[PDB]
Amino acid sequence: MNPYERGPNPTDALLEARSGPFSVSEENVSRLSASGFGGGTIYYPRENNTYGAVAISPGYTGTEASIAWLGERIASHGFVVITIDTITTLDQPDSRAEQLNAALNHMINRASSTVRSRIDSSRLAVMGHAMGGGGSLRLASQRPDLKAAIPLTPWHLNKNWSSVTVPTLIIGADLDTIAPVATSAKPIYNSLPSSISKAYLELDGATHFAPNIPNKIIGKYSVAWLKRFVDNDTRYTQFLCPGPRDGLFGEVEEYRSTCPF
Repeated sequence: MNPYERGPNPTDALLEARSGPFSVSEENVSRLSASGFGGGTIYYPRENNTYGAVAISPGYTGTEASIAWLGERIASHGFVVITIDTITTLDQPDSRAEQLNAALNHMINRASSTVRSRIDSSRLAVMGHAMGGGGSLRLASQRPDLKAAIPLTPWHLNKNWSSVTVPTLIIGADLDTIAPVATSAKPIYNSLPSSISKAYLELDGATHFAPNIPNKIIGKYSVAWLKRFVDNDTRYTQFLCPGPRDGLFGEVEEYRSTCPF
């Protein structure tokens, strides 16, 4: 009934594991094979199907290494993910939004036949850490044809993103001092239209750099979000709605959404 559904029926354990159910391979993208971004790496399911595609930017001073685990982990759940370097490491969010776009177009039009044939180019999503997350918001603002956006501990000069209609999961870190949620993640989140699918997830005991190491909360709810909105996969709705618990036994500091989806 839903032709975009991929992989087995999800469970907490399956979404929390270090790798998802899809066996993945890599395609190196060097700086000078890449037009409009700094190169990177494509992770793609070996299983010959079509999948949605994700571009992931790092933040200020950061490299591909800072986000690599997340691209691989997400690809292992049924997506073609590019994890990029930026033209320079000090690039600002709007240029990073352009690079996420250049990275999406590389995967669709420029990569090998192996990668291009595995992409449903109509079902695309962007993610970014920090300034990379502001990049995600800007491109989402400019490309309402995108299916999902996941800004991680995001920063942008502008926090008013009421122009975004792309389903957005804002992830914050409670101990973040580089992009405090008081001044960034939360103002950003509340700006997004109450009429779109959106969620706000704040990690507990998390610094700005929590997204830069394997984190099973980030991995779980990123995959759940991309599944629901890139694949329209309603098997994943129950993970987002009502969504993660706070408190002593729960897995998060705070969670808000526009559930039900």
